[PDB]
Amino acid sequence: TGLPSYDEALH
Amino acid sequence: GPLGSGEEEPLPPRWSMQVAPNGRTFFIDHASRRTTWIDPRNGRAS
Repeated sequence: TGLPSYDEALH
Repeated sequence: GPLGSGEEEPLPPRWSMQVAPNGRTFFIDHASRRTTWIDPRNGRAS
């Protein structure tokens, strides 16, 4: 699936 | 962000856009701190 919930995609 | 980057439909009041490892880009929701595969600016899968 994927879709990094607001928590991972914040680099 | 005219001129300086930003060559697409501006993200709504509380949204962003970042590419995931899955292979496709998603839409981050600032309103509730989340993400989705479908863009809110229109309502179609990235």
